[PDB]
Amino acid sequence: MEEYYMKLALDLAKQGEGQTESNPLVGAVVVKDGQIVGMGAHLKYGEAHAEVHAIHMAGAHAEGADIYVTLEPCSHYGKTPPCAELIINSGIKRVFVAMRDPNPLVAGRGISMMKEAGIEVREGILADQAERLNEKFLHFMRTGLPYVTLKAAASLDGKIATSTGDSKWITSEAARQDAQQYRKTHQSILVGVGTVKADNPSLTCRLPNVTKQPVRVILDTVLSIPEDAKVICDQIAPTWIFTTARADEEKKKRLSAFGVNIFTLETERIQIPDVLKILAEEGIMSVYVEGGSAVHGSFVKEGCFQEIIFYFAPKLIGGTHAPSLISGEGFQSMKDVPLLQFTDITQIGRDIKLTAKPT
Amino acid sequence: MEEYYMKLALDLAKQGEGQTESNPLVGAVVVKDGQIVGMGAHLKYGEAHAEVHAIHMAGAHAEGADIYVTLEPCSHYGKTPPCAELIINSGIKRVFVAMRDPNPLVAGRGISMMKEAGIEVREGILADQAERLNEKFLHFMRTGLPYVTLKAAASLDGKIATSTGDSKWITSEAARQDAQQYRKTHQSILVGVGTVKADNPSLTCRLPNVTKQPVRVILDTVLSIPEDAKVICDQIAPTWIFTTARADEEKKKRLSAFGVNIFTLETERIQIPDVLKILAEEGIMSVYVEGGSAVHGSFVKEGCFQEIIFYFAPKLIGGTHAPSLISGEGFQSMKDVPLLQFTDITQIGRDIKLTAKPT
Amino acid sequence: SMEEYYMKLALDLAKQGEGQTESNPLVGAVVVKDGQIVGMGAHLKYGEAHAEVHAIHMAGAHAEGADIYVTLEPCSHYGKTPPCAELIINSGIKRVFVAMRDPNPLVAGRGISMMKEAGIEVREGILADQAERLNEKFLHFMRTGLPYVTLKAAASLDGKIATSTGDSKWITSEAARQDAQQYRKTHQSILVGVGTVKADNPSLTCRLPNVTKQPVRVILDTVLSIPEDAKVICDQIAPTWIFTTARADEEKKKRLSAFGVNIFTLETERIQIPDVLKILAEEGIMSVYVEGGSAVHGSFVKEGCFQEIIFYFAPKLIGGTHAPSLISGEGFQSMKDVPLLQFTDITQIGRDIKLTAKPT
Amino acid sequence: MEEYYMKLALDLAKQGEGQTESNPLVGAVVVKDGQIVGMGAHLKYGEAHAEVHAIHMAGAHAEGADIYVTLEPCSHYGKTPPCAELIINSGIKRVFVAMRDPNPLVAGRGISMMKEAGIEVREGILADQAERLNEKFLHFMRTGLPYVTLKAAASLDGKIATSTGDSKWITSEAARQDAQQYRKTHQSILVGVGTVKADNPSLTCRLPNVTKQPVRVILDTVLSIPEDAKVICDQIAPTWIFTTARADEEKKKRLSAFGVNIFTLETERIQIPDVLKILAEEGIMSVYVEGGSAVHGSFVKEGCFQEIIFYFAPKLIGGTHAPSLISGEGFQSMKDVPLLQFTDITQIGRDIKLTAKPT
Ligand SMILES: NC(=O)C1=CN([C@@H]2O[C@H](COP(=O)(O)OP(=O)(O)OC[C@H]3O[C@@H](n4cnc5c(N)ncnc54)[C@H](OP(=O)(O)O)[C@@H]3O)[C@@H](O)[C@H]2O)C=CC1
Ligand SMILES: [Zn+2]
Ligand SMILES: [Zn+2]
Ligand SMILES: [Zn+2]
Ligand SMILES: [Zn+2]
Repeated sequence: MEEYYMKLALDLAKQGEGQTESNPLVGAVVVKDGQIVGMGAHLKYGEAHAEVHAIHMAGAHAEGADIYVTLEPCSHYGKTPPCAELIINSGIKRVFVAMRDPNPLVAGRGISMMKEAGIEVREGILADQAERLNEKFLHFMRTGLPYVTLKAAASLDGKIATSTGDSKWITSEAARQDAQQYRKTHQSILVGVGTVKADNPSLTCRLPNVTKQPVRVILDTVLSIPEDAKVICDQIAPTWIFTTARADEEKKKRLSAFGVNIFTLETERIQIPDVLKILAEEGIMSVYVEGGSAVHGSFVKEGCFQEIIFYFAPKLIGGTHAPSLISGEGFQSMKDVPLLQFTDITQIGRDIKLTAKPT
Repeated sequence: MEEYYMKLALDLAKQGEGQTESNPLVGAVVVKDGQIVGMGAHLKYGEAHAEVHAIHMAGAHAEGADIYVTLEPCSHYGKTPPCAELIINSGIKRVFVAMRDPNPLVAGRGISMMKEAGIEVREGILADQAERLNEKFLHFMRTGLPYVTLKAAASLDGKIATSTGDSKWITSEAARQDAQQYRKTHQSILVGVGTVKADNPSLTCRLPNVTKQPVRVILDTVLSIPEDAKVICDQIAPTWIFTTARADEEKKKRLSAFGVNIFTLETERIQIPDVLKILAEEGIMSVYVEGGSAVHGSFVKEGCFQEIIFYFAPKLIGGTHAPSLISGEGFQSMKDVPLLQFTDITQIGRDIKLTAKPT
Repeated sequence: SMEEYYMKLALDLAKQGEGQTESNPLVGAVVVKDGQIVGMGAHLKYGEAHAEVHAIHMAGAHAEGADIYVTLEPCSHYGKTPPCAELIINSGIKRVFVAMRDPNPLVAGRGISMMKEAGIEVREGILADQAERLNEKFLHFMRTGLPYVTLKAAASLDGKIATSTGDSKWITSEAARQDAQQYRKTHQSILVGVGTVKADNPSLTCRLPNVTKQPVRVILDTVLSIPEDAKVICDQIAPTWIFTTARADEEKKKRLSAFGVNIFTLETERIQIPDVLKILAEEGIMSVYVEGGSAVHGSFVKEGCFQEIIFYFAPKLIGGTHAPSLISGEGFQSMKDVPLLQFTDITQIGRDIKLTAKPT
Repeated sequence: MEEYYMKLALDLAKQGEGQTESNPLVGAVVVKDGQIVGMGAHLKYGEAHAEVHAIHMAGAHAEGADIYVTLEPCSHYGKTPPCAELIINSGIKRVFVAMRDPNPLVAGRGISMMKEAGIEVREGILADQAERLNEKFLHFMRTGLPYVTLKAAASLDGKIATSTGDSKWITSEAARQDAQQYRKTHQSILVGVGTVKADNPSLTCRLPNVTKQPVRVILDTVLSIPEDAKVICDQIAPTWIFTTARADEEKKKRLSAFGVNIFTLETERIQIPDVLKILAEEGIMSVYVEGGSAVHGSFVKEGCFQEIIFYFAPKLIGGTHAPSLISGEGFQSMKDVPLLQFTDITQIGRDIKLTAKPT
């Protein structure tokens, strides 16, 4: 029964998937005398939290009742009493948090606030699942870095283009559509100029209710990206480019007026850990790296990736000097190559979709 | 009920695999009055035919009986009467064929020879299953060339070794063990000398009962193979080298004394179509092409393969100088790269086997 | 199938009211504004807020121009607070997805009618079968004015309840006993004959974890020969309604009533099943779990008054004529007049096999 | 791979099912130098044995070869040489048995006869699969009593008729048709005169594929069976009657003249135990007891059934005077009713088919 009520809280929480933007999905269940009297979930960014809806729905049955919450109740004494306090004043006797605040700084303030009020607080009930709920979000608060997803579509022999650099549709139609989805679940999309220049890619999640365009990030060491690129122009979604001192001053103040946020790095070459640091500062909590063989390589030798997604089409491109899946410096020795782990294998159309994760 | 007996025949047929060599696997069942009176499969090479075994067993019950054969009964007059004529004499009144002879000048010949004696003949029953069974052989007999299977193991990102050639631990032990099956269903294992230089493998079948062993085929352009390589000294299996006129006649000597057979081609380079044709006139019908990013490339560029099987491990070898699955030429435009079709997506241990075929 | 997803969700939310509601049906609602799930609700406590109400509130302004999926046709009647249908009209909602209509044919379609007048597109159907299973009993009691009748028994593989002597110590496994106990939780009453009382002195209560308002213990007497001794009488754990005839003894009747036992006397010398179910139906009993009496089960099958059969067969053979079979009594003489049922479930609880079936 | 061969030998044996009738199911597979060259199965009663077939099919490959049998090689020295010999004469190195001949007397002779000829004898391989293959034969040979299967059809409330004896629509045509199958997997059908005097059956499996009608056995204490009954006049099959000294002499003759075997038991009442003993002494190894709630009673009361089948219908008959499934005495105390065990619960049409076995 304990875990039951918590499972429900989870299921409610999930209903708000893709509706909170940069807020954590959350659910809550108010049980009273062995009867569910209140249920709730964070449904829309900036609107009522999950503990609120539930409490309200439970009304007078809140007092002397329990309340299962997926994540630790809000505890800032901001512009309104916090959900941690709102739980207090409602007369709830026992609270069942699943997992604590992601922010090392706040973690516990909620549990404390309540516990010192006489509320019995139990933690960890199904916290194993109350973890999967918001991977990307929890990663960000725990590591201050965005959640990186590396994606690519390649031939069966790991070539993302032919000798000519021609990528005239390696993967099928169904593949694109699928891959598109990720452009909606990530705060940003990232590519290296080597792609940009040779594709003028839009990089705009063209899915259902977009209600928020992802930041388009380009990596350019000497800032050579042409001004006739849909990312430079078409002011659809934001466009940030990272570069070194090597960029032209005028071109920089130019495109900077066009809305393009140019970030300059004081290093010889652009260092991935540095751009993921910047981004986490500009509030981005996730990046969808899908650009260039070289960019995918720097991301690998660095270890800056949480997820790997490759689309493999029934076709052999071949060619020794044809761009391969991952480039970069690589790993000279096999004993130094880290061990990933296949997460999921699913066939999209005639193509195959392999997905893996670290350790 | 027709497919029950035709399926019994298919399972009997298979009880002789790898005991016929360049001959077809055939199963035969004689049903009398709703009762199985005789079973048979082609067991040894150059020995009794499945129809022979089954009809003898069937004895006098052969008369007024039926018989389900997985392949048009032998209809030529050699040392012994053909099986079709053998059917005709036993008094069988009905024959069920799964498929006609792969040879054009023989197909349907036995069928009519039988009809001709008042025998009612049906066909197609479990045609596909009957196809799959002698798949390689069928190809060989229809195309005149060996059935070619390409096989390689690479990290998830298609690399088959690092920038330094280090390829230790790319395929799990569970894998090698699986891939070892093809060393039992193919009449030859081929690799370039490069593979002999890099890993000096025995290329032998090391599965449980391993009666016979496949012919180890190495493509060594200028006979630079190392005279001390296992493939040249273990005597565990045959070894055939394919070289050009640039080889050393005195080395071919030293090597022939070892039991290896050295084919000397006339072209400057080595054409896969060339060796493939010789392997066939030699009775070799199936070829399992293992190592050789370049070798695989030739077989592919020449379109000389029937099945691709790649093992992918949850690892990422970076590498701007790393060897990918297929090297060499390579198609210049996507509008030319041939479309394959995944036939199976099996997960082996923490690894993953992808197998696909052309067209 | 995005519609069905939202309706499936609604259904799921409704199941959560499985406990508190008593008579009131389980209902789930979900409001969606521009592909987003703005509000969720369900009927959680008898006499309190209806499903639609909760979800519509939690939706706020989003309600305006949204769609709402309800597992049952919305309120249409006017009494204390505004009817859920009127609430939907007023909230903005441009379209409703109703799974099934109201059971009481006196109301059936009244809500749908109303919302339609207000220009709300009403799409009926989505997952009706499911919405039907959610209140299988409630609906029956509503569409037929009679309780839901579940008959349960446990016999030997050859259909016996005891041996030639009456022994029956180990006829059905403990796993079976327990599995059969869950129904005591899903019914509003348990029916049993007098024989079973005077022969087992049963508690006919629910021991399964988490119980609220014990079911009504209903005993079919005749000449009121039930022992004042104990259990259904002294055991003051749950209500006990005894049905008697004229033969009953006056003194004894008001003696049992001196406790809290309710007594119903009929004007016939043979407790007729249909009469009992009707009295129960009137008294507000939407469901009966008749496990008692070999004969008790007989009346219920002859009169044809049962919507579910649950027979537990142990892997034992008792045999012997004169051994008490499953259903004693009148039965059916000619075969032509034997009703055909339908096996709805074949499970295996421990050593025994639990067979269940329902009418044509 | 020693279990492969035995498992294979098992399948081949199953191909003889319901053809060997009185004989058991054996499967002989001869292997040499790592490859099958022999396969056989007992296909027809009074004909070649599983070994005989695999030998001759192995010929000279039998010299210094193995051979797997499912049942201890025959030793009945007579008309031809005991298979024990063919195994030695053919020059067989090793021999494998899955189990020993269940026949008390010859439950060693075969294993030995070759064992002393010097051949290594490994036995017990896949003995459970080889046990299930001849569940009925095994029983008979071990206990000296036939395999007894009881069958009955009834309403869900355990009735076999209405209070007025009506029983027109109990089990659907599916269950009745399923019921038939047994009629051919048994050597005889047991039923009491009541059944004859009641339904005057033909007691023959109508299903077209029978070249050996089962023995019709009637238990009739005082010989009151109708003289013009199908079971006597239609002489489509053998008809055995078990009666007592109360049987009217003249009538015994009248019936026996019709070619009906009358066994007059020496007791006053028919004892299933005696009847069974007598039946085995005549060849019958199996018996399928249908009719007789009275007869079933006996068989149960004596504990003379290795298996029982009950077909239930989705109907409630009811009736304090309606005939129960098992009639007669029955067990007086629950601490005395044997415990069976459910073996299969497969539905047939609207009916359900319950099957359980002893201890
Ligand atoms: N099928 C698929 O999944 C995809 C295929 N492609 C195709 O594959 C190929 C991939 O492009 P590729 O040329 O390898 O290059 P990339 O798109 O990875 O761009 C590489 C360039 O970006 C800059 N860059 C990359 N990594 C870093 C780093 N770590 N730090 C600083 N700067 C960095 C450098 O710019 P500079 O040196 O100029 O300063 C470098 O030359 C193309 O032919 C493209 O068309 C592209 C995307 C997806
Ligand atoms: Zn909060
Ligand atoms: Zn032939
Ligand atoms: Zn309502
Ligand atoms: Zn034998």
